[PDB]
Amino acid sequence: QRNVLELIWTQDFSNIQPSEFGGIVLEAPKVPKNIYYRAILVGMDDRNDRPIWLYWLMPKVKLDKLDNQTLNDDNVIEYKPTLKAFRDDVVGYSVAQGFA
Amino acid sequence: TDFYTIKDAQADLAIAPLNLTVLLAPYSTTPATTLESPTDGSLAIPPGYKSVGHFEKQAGLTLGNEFDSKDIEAYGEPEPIRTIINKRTTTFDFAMYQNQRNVLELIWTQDFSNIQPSEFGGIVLEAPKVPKNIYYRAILVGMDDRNDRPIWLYWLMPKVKLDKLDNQTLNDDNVIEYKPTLKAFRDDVVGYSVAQGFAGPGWRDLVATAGFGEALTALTITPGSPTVTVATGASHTAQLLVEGDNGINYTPDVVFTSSAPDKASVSAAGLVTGVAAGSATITATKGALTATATVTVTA
Amino acid sequence: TDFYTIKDAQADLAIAPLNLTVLLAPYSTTPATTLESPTDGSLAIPPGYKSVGHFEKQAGLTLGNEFDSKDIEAYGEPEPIRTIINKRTTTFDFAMYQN
Amino acid sequence: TDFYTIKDAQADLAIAPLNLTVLLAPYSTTPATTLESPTDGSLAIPPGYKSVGHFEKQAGLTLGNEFDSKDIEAYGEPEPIRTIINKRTTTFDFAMYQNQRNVLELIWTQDFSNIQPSEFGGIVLEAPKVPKNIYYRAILVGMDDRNDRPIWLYWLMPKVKLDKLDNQTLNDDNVIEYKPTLKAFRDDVVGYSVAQGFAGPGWRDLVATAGFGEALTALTITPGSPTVTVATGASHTAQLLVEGDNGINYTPDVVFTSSAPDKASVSAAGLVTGVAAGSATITATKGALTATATVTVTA
Amino acid sequence: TDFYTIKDAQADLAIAPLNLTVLLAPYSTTPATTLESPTDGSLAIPPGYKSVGHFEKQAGLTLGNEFDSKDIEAYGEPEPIRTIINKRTTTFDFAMYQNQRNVLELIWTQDFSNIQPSEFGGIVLEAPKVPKNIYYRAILVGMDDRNDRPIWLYWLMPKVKLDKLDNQTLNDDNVIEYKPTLKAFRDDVVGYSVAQGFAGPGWRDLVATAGFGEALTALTITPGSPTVTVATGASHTAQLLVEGDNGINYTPDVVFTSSAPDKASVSAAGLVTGVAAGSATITATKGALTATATVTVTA
Repeated sequence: QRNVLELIWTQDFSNIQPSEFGGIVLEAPKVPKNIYYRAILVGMDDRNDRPIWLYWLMPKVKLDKLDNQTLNDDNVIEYKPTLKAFRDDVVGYSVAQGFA
Repeated sequence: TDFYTIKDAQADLAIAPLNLTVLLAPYSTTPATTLESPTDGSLAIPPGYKSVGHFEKQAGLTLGNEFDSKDIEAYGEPEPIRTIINKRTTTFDFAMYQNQRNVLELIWTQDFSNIQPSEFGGIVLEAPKVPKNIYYRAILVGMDDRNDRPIWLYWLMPKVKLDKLDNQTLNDDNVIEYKPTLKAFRDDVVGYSVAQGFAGPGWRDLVATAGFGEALTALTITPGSPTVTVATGASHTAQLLVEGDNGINYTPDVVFTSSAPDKASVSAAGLVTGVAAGSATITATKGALTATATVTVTA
Repeated sequence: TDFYTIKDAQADLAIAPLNLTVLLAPYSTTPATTLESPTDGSLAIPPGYKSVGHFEKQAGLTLGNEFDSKDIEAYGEPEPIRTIINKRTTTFDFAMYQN
Repeated sequence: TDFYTIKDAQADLAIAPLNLTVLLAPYSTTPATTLESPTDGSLAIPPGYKSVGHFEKQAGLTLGNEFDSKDIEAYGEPEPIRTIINKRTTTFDFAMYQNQRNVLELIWTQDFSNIQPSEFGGIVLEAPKVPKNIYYRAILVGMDDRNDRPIWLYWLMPKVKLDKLDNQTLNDDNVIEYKPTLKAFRDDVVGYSVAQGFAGPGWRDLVATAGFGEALTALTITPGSPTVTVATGASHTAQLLVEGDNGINYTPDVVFTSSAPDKASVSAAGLVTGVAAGSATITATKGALTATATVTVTA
Repeated sequence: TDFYTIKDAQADLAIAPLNLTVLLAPYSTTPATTLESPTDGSLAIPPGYKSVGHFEKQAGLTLGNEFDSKDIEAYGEPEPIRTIINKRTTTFDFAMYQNQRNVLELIWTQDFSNIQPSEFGGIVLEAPKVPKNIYYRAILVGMDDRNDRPIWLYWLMPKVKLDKLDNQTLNDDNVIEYKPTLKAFRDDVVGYSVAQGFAGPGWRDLVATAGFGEALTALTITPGSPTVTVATGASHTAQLLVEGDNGINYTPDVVFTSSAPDKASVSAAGLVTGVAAGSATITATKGALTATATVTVTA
């Protein structure tokens, strides 16, 4: 999907218009773009129908590195990014852990 | 909101490159801007691109992305405030099986167009005295065929060069394979080093879910009052186009029907042929959406 | 043409080794190209081949053929694009009685 | 609706291969698309397919199907989000009795067409230095004759190769048996590896019950109203053809009767002969269904 | 309290699937939530579910359940502190006999609805190039007829896929048998993979003993005091419906009797008819329990 591909390519693809039959082409930028995102990593543990939601809030995340992709005729294509957290001045922290 | 709704995961967006192929072209060949045929959205390879044939299955094709990064840290901060990606190197490697001329030229960094076979067909390929820096244009196109609606996902690299070559071992039970690594450079004419693209009826189905453009909600049709002729001639047939609100032609996806086949007989592709004078209704439906057109037929 | 004619079965082509013998020769013996006497077509064993005598009936003589092969698999092909058969190993065993 | 009606079991759809036949052809033979003769629906084997003869009874013929697949597993999902099946490997094994050229060629992976018998008929077959990859075309046709109506059920494998060979045990009270396993591969020209087919008058009876096509409801005479001549010639006789609504020719199944045999005498096969000038009604009746056709006989 | 009372065994709760049938539907069919008809409690199969016919008696139908779980082990604790069970894989296998369309489609993993019989009825089922992931809806329903009061015991699997195929041996004294294994997957819409259900008059007798709901203690006639008319019309007859404290409709089980048949004649099903004006007492008695209701018949 578009947000995954935007993260992978460090490019904004909001202006990408599909062709007459749906095809799209996502060129990589001439210079990689330093784009920051906000990340919510939320996990659910279902115990006795009383779930526990444990989450990590990272207000500022950037693509630090991207793992090599191997194309195998028996596996789907996976994109494996590593995202580094930075301290956000507005919220005052880089990573927070919470429960609900 | 429940966890499944928040996740909103789609399995259809997972694309498996069931059949992949690599096409190389000389640097003089005009680069491929897209692999989608303008007339019908089929797979269209530009002339000059030639496939490298079969390659190893277990090795697969590996795409490597390498980031050079620099940490910017401030005097009043303990952690680095920013990071800068100075460059992003793209490479891809695979193990070709066939011993054809373009494969051998890539392996030996030599142009073997002037190599003339001997009287009995034997050829001799000499490695150049100094290795030659040759650039090619690469197309890595893979097909995932699902429900007879294939998705063609491809990588276009307008400028690739042989970076390294893996050691080859001869075994009396294995064919000889050549395993090159090709590094992608930025082409000035096209302005990019690597591009990724999607095409096919499956991708036409999945664009809205993927989030490119806008979701298909209105099924508009070509001008709905076409005049057709019963007698054979220029105006004995008329072609109809079915478009969505997002500027995507859905004619192959929709189903063409005629309420009055006597007046205008409609084909699957969307061609109405005048058979008897009067008026006919042509309906193209897709899921809940539909489009209608009133065709006039004249003797 | 009916099913019987299509099958064209011929029981006379089924051969039962009612009697059997194994003849062993030293490696210096000239190998037997054929067991057919050129003079009259009768059974002719070359000199140097000596029978091992009786062997067990219930055990019989068992022949076994094994293949070792490697399949060259290419991307996108469910079936191998080439099969390299290195050899076909043949063995046979029996239970000799005589000392 | 009771349990018996819900089950709706039909023992007539259970088919027992009372007789079986294995026909092998060289890879250069044109593959068999179908075993049904276009002229009359009888069993027709294409030229080049030669039967292997008798095979062992107790072992029978064993068919084996294996699926290889990889499951893509996503986080939090107990079941795979996508199963990628690569191929369906099909094999069949049987124990041949006859020491024929084709059987010996199959078991020794060698062409013995150049082998010449000696002055007294003796032959010597040598195993090749390296076993050869020889492909064949296989037909596995079985007959189940019920009430003088046969059902031929067959498997067509356009490309079969010797996979493994079972041990041969020589016993002073048994014949030589060759037990090969044959693996089926995909033939690109015909586009399949295995095809299962049915044919025969019994299958013609059982098609609608089996659920292919549509149930027979009425019989229509395609010639309609033919004209014959009392004088001998091309127009002396006419051949009738009857077809159901489902598109099946029921000429062998129907019974041809003539109301006026003096004018147009009808035969069992459906030939009307111009005995005398006039008009005759041929009434072909199959079960409850029937069809009437008028035949005009002129001098 | 002795050992026999403590055991409290009830052989009547042992149900034997004396007959059994497997019904398969395409994945587009609406899944069966239950097999009990709301109108009268009889066996009701939703449309689209087609039975596969006979299958081998000796093989039977085998149901297999497997658990995958991970144990979290803490220092000093011999037993896991938490067992995480990922899923419960359910499979079922059986050896079907009939050579019908849905059976063949299941075994070959291909839709054969487009297959047209030839001129003489012959069909050829070409195997797909790549096996397809085709899901079905399965109902495994068996009947135990016990003193003309049957118990229907069924398994509902809204999503079943072919998992493996057993070897297929052809013997000149046996019919063709297809032995597939079908694995059940969770269906999101219905929210389950396997559901076991019971129904029938015998199960209605056995519910309270089995321990679902509450034991029946008294019978209550819901219509209470109805009014019918001597004249023919809508009010000529009335239908009575008796329930219990547990909420079970015992109308088929009870016996309808009228103290005054001259006024309101009662039938076995529970229909009172206005024969003559007056009052009649309908006394429905089941075992020891009984319920009396007055019916007023007006002119």
